[PDB]
Amino acid sequence: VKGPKHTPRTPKPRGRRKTRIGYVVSDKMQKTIVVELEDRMRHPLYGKIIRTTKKVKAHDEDSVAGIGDRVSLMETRPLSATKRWRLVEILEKAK
Amino acid sequence: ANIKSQQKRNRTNERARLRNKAVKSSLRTAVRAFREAAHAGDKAKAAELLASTNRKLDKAASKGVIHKNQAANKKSALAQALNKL
Amino acid sequence: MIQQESRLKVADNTGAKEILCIRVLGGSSRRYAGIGDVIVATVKDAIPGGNVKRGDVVKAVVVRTVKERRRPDGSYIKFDENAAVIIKPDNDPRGTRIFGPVGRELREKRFMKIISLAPEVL
Amino acid sequence: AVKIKLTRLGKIRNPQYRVAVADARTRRDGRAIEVIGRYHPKEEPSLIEINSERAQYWLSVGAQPTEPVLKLLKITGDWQKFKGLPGAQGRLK
RNA sequence: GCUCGUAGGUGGUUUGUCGCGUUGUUCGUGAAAUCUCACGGCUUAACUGUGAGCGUGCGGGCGAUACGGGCAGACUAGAGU
RNA sequence: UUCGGAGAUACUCGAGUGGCGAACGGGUGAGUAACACGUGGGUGAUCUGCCCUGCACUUCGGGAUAAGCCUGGGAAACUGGGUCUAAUACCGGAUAGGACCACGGGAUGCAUGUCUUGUGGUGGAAAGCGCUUUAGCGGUGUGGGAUGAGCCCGCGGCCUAUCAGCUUGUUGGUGGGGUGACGGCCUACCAAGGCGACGACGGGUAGCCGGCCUGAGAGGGUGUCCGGCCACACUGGGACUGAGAUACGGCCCAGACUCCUACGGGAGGCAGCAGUGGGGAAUAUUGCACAAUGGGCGCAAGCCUGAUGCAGCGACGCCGCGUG
Ligand SMILES: [Mg+2]
Ligand SMILES: [Mg+2]
Ligand SMILES: [Mg+2]
Ligand SMILES: [Mg+2]
Ligand SMILES: [Mg+2]
Ligand SMILES: [Mg+2]
Ligand SMILES: [Mg+2]
Ligand SMILES: [Mg+2]
Ligand SMILES: [Mg+2]
Ligand SMILES: [Mg+2]
Ligand SMILES: [Mg+2]
Ligand SMILES: [Mg+2]
Ligand SMILES: [Mg+2]
Ligand SMILES: [Mg+2]
Ligand SMILES: [Mg+2]
Ligand SMILES: [Mg+2]
Ligand SMILES: [Mg+2]
Ligand SMILES: [Mg+2]
Ligand SMILES: [Mg+2]
Ligand SMILES: [Mg+2]
Ligand SMILES: [Mg+2]
Ligand SMILES: [Mg+2]
Ligand SMILES: [Mg+2]
Ligand SMILES: [Mg+2]
Ligand SMILES: [Mg+2]
Ligand SMILES: [Mg+2]
Ligand SMILES: [Mg+2]
Ligand SMILES: [Mg+2]
Ligand SMILES: [Mg+2]
Ligand SMILES: [Mg+2]
Ligand SMILES: [Mg+2]
Ligand SMILES: [Mg+2]
Ligand SMILES: [Mg+2]
Ligand SMILES: [Mg+2]
Ligand SMILES: [Mg+2]
Ligand SMILES: [Mg+2]
Ligand SMILES: [Mg+2]
Ligand SMILES: [Mg+2]
Ligand SMILES: [Mg+2]
Ligand SMILES: [Mg+2]
Repeated sequence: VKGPKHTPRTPKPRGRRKTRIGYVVSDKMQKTIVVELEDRMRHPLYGKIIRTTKKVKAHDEDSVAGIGDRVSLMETRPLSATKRWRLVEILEKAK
Repeated sequence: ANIKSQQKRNRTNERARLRNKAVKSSLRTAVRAFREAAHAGDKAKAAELLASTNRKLDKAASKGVIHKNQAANKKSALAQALNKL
Repeated sequence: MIQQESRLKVADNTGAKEILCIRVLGGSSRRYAGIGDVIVATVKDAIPGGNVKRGDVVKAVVVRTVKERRRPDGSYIKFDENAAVIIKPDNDPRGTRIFGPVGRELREKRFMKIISLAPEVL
Repeated sequence: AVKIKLTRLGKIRNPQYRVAVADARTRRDGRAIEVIGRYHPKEEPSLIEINSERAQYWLSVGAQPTEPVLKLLKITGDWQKFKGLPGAQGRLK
C-alpha cells in the first residue's frame, strides 16, 4: 500500500561501441561503404611486427564518399549479411 | 511409448495443438479479412473492424497461443498499414 | 510371358538389379516363363560391391509379369514390370527380402519362403 | 531458481563440502557462480564457515538454499537476521 | 644463368604534432580444479584443505614520446637529372 | 447380515482427469576447419518457467469432455457407437497503462535511437483448494533484480597451390514478410557488387579447451581421468507442446536391420547404468543404499534419482609397508 509502483531501474553504465579508422576503396553499392582497416601485431614466435589489413562494411545514411577518405567508424547491430560497422565522421576528404 | 506420463503427455499435446489450431485459423482468416478491407480502401468498415481485429489479437496474446512480441509486431504492422489509407 | 533374351528386374536384395533369361526350365524347348516358372539367367548389372556379381549365371523364379495371366476362376493378374527373384537350388531366395507385389501362383509351386517375405501377394 | 547448495569436493572417506551460489539446473561439480563458504563434517563440533555478508545478499535477491543448507544457515544465524527472528545471533562453537 | 620489376619486407638527416606499435600505472577479467610456496589432516606418503603466486593474454581510464609507425613540413649527404 | 453379501456417509485409496518435471541429470566423439572451441567485448537489436522484491485484483457466467457405464469391430496392437459427470481443464464477459497510433513535453546520444510522462482513440488477466477454530496452500496484471540462454564481433588455434578464380540470394538498398531479437533469415523490385596470394574456392585430416607427456626454456607430442564448451543419439529429413528442445530412454516421414501377425497390420533403437555377441594385443560386476550431497515433485511427511555415495574385478598406475 506504500510502495512507489515503479521501482527505478538500477543505474548501469552505458556500454560503449568500439571505434577505428580506415580508408575507402569501393563506393558504387548504394548507401554501403567499404573501409579497409589496419592493424599491426607481434608475430607469435619470430617476434616481428606483422602488418595485417581488413576490408569491412559501414553504413552511409547519405551516399557521398570518394576514394581514399580517411574516416572513423564504430560497431552497430548488423544491417546486412556482413554489415557490422557505421561511419561516424569523415575527415581529410579524398584529394 | 513406455513412460506412464508420456502417453498422458501426448494426449495433452493433441488437445493443445487442436485448440491452438482453432485460434490461429481465426486470426489468419481475420488478418486476411483486414487485408481485404484495406486493399479496397473502404475506410468505414476498415475503420470499424479494428475493434474486432486487435480485440482477438490481444485475446490470443493473453491466452498465450502466440507471444506478445510478435503480437506487437503484427498490430504495429496493420496500424501503420491503415495509417497510409 | 518371359523367354530367353528377356531382361527381368530383380525383386530381391541379392545385388542384381537386372538379369537376362538364359533358359526357361521345365522341359525341352519350353518357350515362355509365366508367374512362378524357374529361369536360369545371367546377371546383366548389379549394385556396386554387391553379393551377386555381373555376369553371374543364376537361377531365378519369375514373380511378376506384364503379360496378364489367367487364374482358374477366370480372373487375371497383370503387373507393370517383369521381375524375378534369384533362388537357391532348394527354391529359397538367395536374398533376404522381396520388393514389390508377387503373384499368388508361387504359392502352389512351393515358393513358400518367397511368399512369406513378399510385401504382399496377389 | 538460483540455489545455495552443498557441493561435494571430497575423497572416498572424507566428504568435504564447499558452499556457493549456483543455478539449480546444474550438476554438483560444475561452475559455481560465487564461493561463499565451506563445511567439513569431520571435526568434533564441525568445521563451518559462511561469508555472512554475501549470504545476506544472495538470500535477499532470492538465492534459496537447499534443505541441508537451511539448517546450517540457522546455525550461522544469517536466517534469523534475514527473517527478523529474535535469535539473530550466530550459534556456532 | 643474369637482369628488370609487381606484391611484400626494409629504409638517410632534421622540426612539430597524433600516440597505433612500444612502454608505465590502476581497475576489471583471465572460473574451479591443475603447477609452485607456506602451513593442516588423514599412522607418513600418495591424496586433501586453506592462504599466497600462476593465470604471460585481453578490455577501460590516467601518464610518456626515446625508438618504430601515421601526418604536416624541412635538408642534401643516398638516389636521380 | 448371507455365513461369506450388501453399507462412500467414512480415514484410506486402485484405475481416471490436470500441473510441473521430462530441455537438468548421464554417454559417446561419428560429424564438424566452424564464432564449433580458447580469450576479450557489443546487444540503443533480445528472450528467460519455478526464486526474491514494490503495486492493484480474485468480478459475473456458460458449454463440452475424460474417467465411468452399456456395447461394436479387430489376432492383437488398438479403435467405432450411445448415455453421464466435474475441476486451478475450456469458452464468454465487465474493469485494469507498461500493446498500438498520433500529437506533444522533460531528461540524456552512439544514428537507427533510450527512459519518465500527458492528452485523445483503441485493447488485452485470474481461482479456487483445508482447517483440532491466530493448521494453510493459491491465482492473476506488472516494475526491478538474480540466473540461464540467444545472437554478433576483434584476436588465437592443422596439412596442402601436384587446389587460382570463388560467389547470383551471392554483395547492398528500398517496401514488405518472418523472428524472442538484428540480419538475404525469406520475399517483390532495383543496381551490379562481395571474397582472395595476409591463401578465396577446393582436397586431406581432426571434436576444442584448462590441461597431460617431454624439454633448461622456447618449443615438440598429445586432448585420457577431472572440469568447461560444442556436436550427436540406428541412418537421413521435419514439426509440436512447453519459459526452455541435437527433445538419448517424445512425436511425424523416408531408409537399413531384428521380432509378432489371424498377412490386413504393428513394435524396437544401451554412444544411461550394467551385461552379451563381434574386432582387437588388450581394459571390469546383469551388486547395495538413497546413509550423505545435487536434482524432480508434493503444505508436509513422504515417493523417484544406475545422478551420487559407495562396494567387487584387472599390479592398470602412483604411494606406503612387510616377508625379521
Ligand atoms: Mg536498411
Ligand atoms: Mg501426470
Ligand atoms: Mg479457415
Ligand atoms: Mg515486422
Ligand atoms: Mg637496380
Ligand atoms: Mg629489382
Ligand atoms: Mg614496392
Ligand atoms: Mg614502409
Ligand atoms: Mg628512419
Ligand atoms: Mg602434518
Ligand atoms: Mg601436509
Ligand atoms: Mg592443491
Ligand atoms: Mg585458475
Ligand atoms: Mg650525390
Ligand atoms: Mg487413488
Ligand atoms: Mg529425456
Ligand atoms: Mg539431455
Ligand atoms: Mg569410443
Ligand atoms: Mg455436466
Ligand atoms: Mg473469466
Ligand atoms: Mg477493457
Ligand atoms: Mg500448486
Ligand atoms: Mg531475388
Ligand atoms: Mg529489404
Ligand atoms: Mg524489415
Ligand atoms: Mg573422426
Ligand atoms: Mg633442449
Ligand atoms: Mg572432452
Ligand atoms: Mg574416455
Ligand atoms: Mg549402435
Ligand atoms: Mg513455443
Ligand atoms: Mg530406449
Ligand atoms: Mg554402457
Ligand atoms: Mg579377441
Ligand atoms: Mg537421496
Ligand atoms: Mg536432497
Ligand atoms: Mg570404484
Ligand atoms: Mg594394488
Ligand atoms: Mg597384466
Ligand atoms: Mg612403493
